[PDB]
Order: sequence, then structure tokens, then C-alpha cells
Amino acid sequence: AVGLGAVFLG
Amino acid sequence: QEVLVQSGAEVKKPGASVKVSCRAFGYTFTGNALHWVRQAPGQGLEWLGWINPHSGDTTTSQKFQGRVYMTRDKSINTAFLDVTRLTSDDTGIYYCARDKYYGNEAVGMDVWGQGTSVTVSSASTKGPSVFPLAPSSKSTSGGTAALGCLVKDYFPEPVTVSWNSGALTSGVHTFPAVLQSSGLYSLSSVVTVPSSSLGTQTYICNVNHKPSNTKVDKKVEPK
Amino acid sequence: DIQLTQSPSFLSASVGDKVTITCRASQGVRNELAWYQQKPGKAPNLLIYYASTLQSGVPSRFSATGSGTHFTLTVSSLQPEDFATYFCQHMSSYPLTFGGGTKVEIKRTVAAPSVFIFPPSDEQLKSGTASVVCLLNNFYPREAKVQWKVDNALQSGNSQESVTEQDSKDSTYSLSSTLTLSKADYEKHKVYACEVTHQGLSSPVTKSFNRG
Repeated sequence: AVGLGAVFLG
Repeated sequence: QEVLVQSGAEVKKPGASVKVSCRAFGYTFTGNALHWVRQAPGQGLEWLGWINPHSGDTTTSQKFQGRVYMTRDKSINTAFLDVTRLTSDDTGIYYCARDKYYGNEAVGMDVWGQGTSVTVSSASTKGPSVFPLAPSSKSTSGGTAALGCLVKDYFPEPVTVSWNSGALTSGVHTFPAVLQSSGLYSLSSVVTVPSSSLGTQTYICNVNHKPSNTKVDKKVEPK
Repeated sequence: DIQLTQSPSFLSASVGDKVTITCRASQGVRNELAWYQQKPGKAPNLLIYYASTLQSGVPSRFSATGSGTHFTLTVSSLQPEDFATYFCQHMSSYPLTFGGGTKVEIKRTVAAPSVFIFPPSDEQLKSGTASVVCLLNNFYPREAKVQWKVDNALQSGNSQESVTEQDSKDSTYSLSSTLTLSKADYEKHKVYACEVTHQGLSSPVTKSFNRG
């Protein structure tokens, strides 16, 4: 699927 | 726990711009991509684009490129939608919606804001004229009569209608407003009551158009 | 753009029925499809993702299947809270698109409308316009035809209809038709009638008044 790259994890 | 809170209703003229905001509560704002989705009156769902709140990266649907801008302010956990060069085709309810975003891809919109109503019109604010829908002089003896209030020529949405200061709620039908060719809205509210109660019981409709601070009470009596 | 076609667009069912909704994609989207429920005045709620995994907190009477181009959503036993509109959505490529929706209504027996006509009020006639209102009260099914006649002349282009959502109590519908004329045009003519066609009526019902 489409995506927008990494995000802040936790 | 996850909640999205959007800014309030907007009314704009053709060619203007609108900025709607969407603040995330109950989870880490930078942890999930956020969509913008809109719904025209009585229509389906249309995707505008989405934003990565961590990086600020976006993808905007080709239909809206050059016109729609998605930004975010981490300090206040808020994502913004800018829609420029508005036309009446942009009237509708605009949603922000979080994606589950498993594995950094689109999976599903699992949290939705409450929606922001955007009205694009040349019309200016105007309270309604309330006229009676008089119960006919041909009421069924011991049967049921019908009476109501015509709430005509107002802008913008919405109006509320109650009957007898809210005491009468059975048999009430307050219709969705239609948009007249004039650019003003109009609706009716009706109720079915026993014909034996005409003259005896008092029937008043309470109309509230908060956009123009208009509160009208109109008494509805047979002619 | 990938177009998503849902079938049927409209569905009538009873509490306890099993119903299946279909979503066909014009191109293959693998498992990258979600289902949503929406009620009037509310944001959609996510039901299914990865084409067949239930969203947290969604009741288990919902399930879904499909891969590639053909997808289905099933409610095993419809409950009052399940009457609503359902959407599919893909996310395999841009732009993300939704299906046109499938509205699930409550089935009930045929109910003819009660029909009422309302001449314009004297107060409004001062403003220079006349509004004639025809009310169709508490009928089922929702399909109905309303036509205006002014001195036996069929009216076209000068009326607007509005319909309520299905009543939560009796599952009927109600409809208004509003005829708008200039006070000048209203004065020339005498007989005003709305003619109502509906499957609960043996033949069309006309309600009318004479101006004055």
C-alpha cells in the first residue's frame, strides 16, 4: 500500500 | 483515548480560502499519518490527501493539487488543511482522520474528527421568515390533522425547530433544508395532532437561527 | 484512478437477517481494502482492514472476505444499530478512493402516505411570493411520485422535495414538496393540487384547494 515514511515510535 | 478535535463551522465567499484545524488528543501526534476527507451534502466520501505529522511530508490528490495545502504544528499537536480558490463545489463537511499506519503504510482510518462544515456561497447572513402551515378546515372528525411552520430564506445552515417550547415531540417531522435557487435555505417542520385538539390546544413552533441570532415563535392556528 | 463499485446501492432487511455487501475494484488492490460504517450526521467508523481483519471493538457479527478485485462484507444478524450506510475503501495507490456506499434500511410492511396540502399564508403573500406545501406523512417504501398541477397545468422546474430519514419508531418515511411561485403568478390561477403516486395507494391520491 501507499506510505509516507517513518513516524515517531514509542 | 484517541480523539481528533476540529475547528468550527466556516462560511466563505467564492474565490476565498479556508483553514481548518485538527488537534490530536490521547495519543502521540507524530506517530500516525493523518488523512483529510470531505463529504458534500448527500454525497459520498472524497479523499483530499494525507500528511506525515512527524516529517511534514504530504501526498495530495491530483484533483486538489495547487489548491489544497496540508501543514502541521507539533507544538500544539495540530494539523491544518488550507483550501484556496473555493467554489460552491467545495461546500461540505471536511474530516481529518488518523490512519492505523501499521508498517508506515495506509491501513485504515481508525480515528475521525467530528467534521468541519464549510459553506461556499455568495449569500450573506440572513434570518428566516417563519410562516404558518395552517391546519386545514377539512380535518377528520376524531381523526388526525396536520399543521406546521415554513422556515424560509435563511443563510447559512443550520436552524433548529421545536414545538411548544419542546413539549411536543410525537408526530413531529422537521425536514432537511433544501437550497433554493436564490442561494438561501428553506425548510418546513410539521406535526400530526388529533383534530379534536385544534382550538383547544395551543400549537407554537420555536425557530432558532443562531448564525443571525434569530429566535422566532410563530403561533399556528386554523384559518 | 481505481474505481470501487458497491452492490447493491440500497438494501432492505429485517432485524436478524444475514446480509452481504459487495465491493468490486476496477483494478486489483490485493488485501489493501477497508470497510466503514456511517450514520447520518456522524463520521464513518472503521470496521475492517487488510480486507478481512476486524477493527478493535467492532462486533463479531461483522466479517469480510476478498482479495484482488472482489470483496464482500457480511453482517451475520442485523441489529437495530446496524442500519446505516457502508463504504469500502482501497489504499493500493493514489488517489485513495471510496465506494459509492450501500444503504441498509429497515424492512416493514407497505404503508400508504397520508397526504396534506397547505396554501400559502396571507403574511407571505405580502412579501411577493407564494409557497404551496404538500406533505406525504409516514409511508413505506420510500419511492413516491409527487406532481403539481395549477389549473390542470403540470408544473415543471418550480418545486423542491425534501425527505426525512427512516423513522426509528415505525420505520416509515415522510416527504415534503414545496411549490414556489411569484405572488403575481399565484394570483392568476385558482386550482392548486399535488398528485401523489405510491404503491400503498390503489390509485394516485390528489389533495387540492381553490385560492381564497
